[PDB]
Amino acid sequence: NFNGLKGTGVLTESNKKFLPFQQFGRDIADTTDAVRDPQTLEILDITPC
Amino acid sequence: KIQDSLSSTASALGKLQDVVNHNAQALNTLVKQLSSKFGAISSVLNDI
Amino acid sequence: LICAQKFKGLTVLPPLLTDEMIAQYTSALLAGTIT
Amino acid sequence: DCTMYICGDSTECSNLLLQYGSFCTQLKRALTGIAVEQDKNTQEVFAQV
Repeated sequence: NFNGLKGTGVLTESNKKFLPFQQFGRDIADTTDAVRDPQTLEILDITPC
Repeated sequence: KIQDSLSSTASALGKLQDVVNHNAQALNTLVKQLSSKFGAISSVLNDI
Repeated sequence: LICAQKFKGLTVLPPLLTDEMIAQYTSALLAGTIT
Repeated sequence: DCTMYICGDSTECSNLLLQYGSFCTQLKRALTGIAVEQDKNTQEVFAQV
C-alpha cells in the first residue's frame, strides 16, 4: 500500500529503470506492476503469485 | 524451383499467420477489456 | 513478453503431440508412399 | 455505425458511451470480415477460368 496503491502480490527488487519523475509502473495488460518506495529510494516490482 | 517461391515472397503463408494473429487479437482485446469502467464508479475493484 | 503477461487467469496448454512426433508421422508417410 | 444507431445526434450520450470500450470496434471488424468473405465466395465460385 503506497500512498494510495491498494493491492497485494509478491514484492521483489525492481532492477528496471525509472525516470526521476516517474513512480508508477504499468504493463501491456494496463495494471499496476511496479512502484517506488517513498521512504527508501529503491524501486519495487509487484510480481504476482 | 519450389523452394524459391516460398523463400522470396512474404504472402505465401498467410493462411496460417492469420490464425495466430486472430488468437492474439482476441486475447489482447479480452485482457484490455477489464480496464473499461463499464459505467461504474471505477475500474479498480478495491477503491469501490 | 505478452505470453508471460497473460498470467491474469489465461493459460496456453501445450498440445499433446510434439513437433518431433509429428515429424515422425510425416517421415513414416513419406517412406511408405515412395517404396 | 457505432454511435449513430444507439443514440445518434446526441452529445452527453456520446460522451457516456465511449467509456464502455472497444465494442463497436470489434463489431465493425466482424462485419468487415463478413463482407470480404462474401466477395471471396463469388471469387472462388466463378473465377475457375
